[PDB]
Amino acid sequence: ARPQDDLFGHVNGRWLAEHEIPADRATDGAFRSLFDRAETQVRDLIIQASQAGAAVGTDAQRIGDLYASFLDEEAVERAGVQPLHDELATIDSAADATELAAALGTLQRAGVGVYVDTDSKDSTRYLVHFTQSGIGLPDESYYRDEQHAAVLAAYPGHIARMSRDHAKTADRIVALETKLADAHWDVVKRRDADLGYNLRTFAQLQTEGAGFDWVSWVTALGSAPDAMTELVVRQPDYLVTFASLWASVNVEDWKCWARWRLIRARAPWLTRALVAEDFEFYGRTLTGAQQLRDRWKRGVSLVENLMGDAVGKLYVQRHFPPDAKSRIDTLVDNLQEAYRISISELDWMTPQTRQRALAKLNKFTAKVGYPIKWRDYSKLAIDRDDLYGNVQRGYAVNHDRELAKLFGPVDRDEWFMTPQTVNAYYNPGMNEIVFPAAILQPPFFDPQADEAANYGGIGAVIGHEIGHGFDDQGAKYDGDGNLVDWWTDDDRTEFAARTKALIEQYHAYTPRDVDQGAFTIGENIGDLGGLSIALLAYQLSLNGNPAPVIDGLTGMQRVFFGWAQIWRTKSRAAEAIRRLAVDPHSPPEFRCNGVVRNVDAFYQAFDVTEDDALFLDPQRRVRIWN
Repeated sequence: ARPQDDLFGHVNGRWLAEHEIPADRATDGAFRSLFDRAETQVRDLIIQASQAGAAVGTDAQRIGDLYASFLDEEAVERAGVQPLHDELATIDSAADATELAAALGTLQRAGVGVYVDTDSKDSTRYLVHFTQSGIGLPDESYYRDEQHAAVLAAYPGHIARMSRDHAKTADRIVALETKLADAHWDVVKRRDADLGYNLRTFAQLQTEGAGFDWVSWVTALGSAPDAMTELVVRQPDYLVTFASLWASVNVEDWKCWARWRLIRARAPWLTRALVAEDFEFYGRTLTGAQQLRDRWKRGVSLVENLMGDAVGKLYVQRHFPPDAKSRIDTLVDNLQEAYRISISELDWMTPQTRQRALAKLNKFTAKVGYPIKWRDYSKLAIDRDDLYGNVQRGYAVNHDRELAKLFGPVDRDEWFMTPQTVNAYYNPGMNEIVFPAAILQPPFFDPQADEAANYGGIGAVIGHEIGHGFDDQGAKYDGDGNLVDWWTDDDRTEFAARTKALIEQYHAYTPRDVDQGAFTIGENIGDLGGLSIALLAYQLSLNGNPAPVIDGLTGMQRVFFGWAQIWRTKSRAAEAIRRLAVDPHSPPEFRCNGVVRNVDAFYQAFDVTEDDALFLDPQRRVRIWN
């Protein structure tokens, strides 16, 4: 109706007046439309790779003609057991624990965690992360959820296939996964990954698991044994077991599972007789997804783990002109700065908090803008027609790519987490932030349209990563990663005394027509927290100049328009409105005009009157950052 009242009723429902919704998924919108053009065009690149007549001359062209593997599946059927039987013969030759652990470590290189992260007090401990997980099923819980076992009505039928060896597989194959479905910790603990921190030496990891070689395995995993001596063990309650399984679970008890796991490690694109057999376990019986994936889903569904930072270099070259880099170089130099200067005209902070809130912003960073460094992939060699051992080696250094990044630093522009995702997170330990360019793609960011709308809608969602990067919880962390509220509670209480309305407001609103974790307002502090700076660093980007006053609509009025169109998201929200309390987060549908109320930069911008609906009276507004 009226933009200041509902921009997303003024603009955004018309997509929802017309748009489909997927029968297989039943959700589509902001992120998923960026998964769409992420997925819809990466196919076009390999099509362009295959369209080109690449005969010889580069080591990167049979990579881009690897897709001929998936074409003639009658061809790929003819190999079948023989490449596998080599992979069996690795295992069949592997007699002892050391022979197997060193055997499978190369298979593990061939690609059936880590982040380059120091302690944030030590600037140096860039190591790997080791927890417990081995369940073929979605989580360990399906063992102990004894009532959640009608789901197992035909599970051991569609997996025990590989006269009686299938039966003795069926004796074997149900027997251990229950024991793999035991030692592993609750999911939502991992969705706020908390107790992983045990900064171990690998001298500890050899001491950790009794009965398994944790090192010559790792040399078969291909890391630095001498030159990288430490890790982060997280949850070794299985890892100690696993080695004791490696002690006690015998090789024949391992083997036909390990072969079942090995074929699972190369499941989909192989001899066609057995590819639906795991799908009809997984697709039709574990998920009931009977849509046999069309090929353009399939061939795209593998390349990224095979090659992470490979397409994205020429992807932006084959999609985006050079116009978009100066947009970063002119914008975000101001945003990371002027967020400091937004602290200034806050006229009630504490000086020991204000100057502290200033001083934390000559030091702050951004993994945004053309990556300075890129991982080489042409010199990584992949056949046009071979696929199986072709991508073993293709995966083999995919382990050891990150090995080098144990030695290499965060150079601030290469995207450790992949460019082609739809992700965003601040590091409460390291105080880095991460923005893969799906959020920086259009329609979020047009690289050639007007600036302030392309500035507007994005910058508070950036600033909400800052604003939730600087929540009370973001404040409860330190710049060196220590857990401490520098933001002393006496303002937070007064700011809770200002934001008492924010505790209460969504309770006066209804998720569904009528005929519990709203105690947290977590998604909404930082968007007002981010819009605080969306309309300030612009002026630092102006250096006091006037924003582009075009069509009777200035940059600030256009910064409204940056947000006013860019939330068209459709679904059926019975489960969703029912799903809300698994974590106390908030949705976007209440968010999409919630920040009209307490802000004042919009009212002075748009001249809001003293009685309106999305007007809020100033004694219940909150001049946090305005």
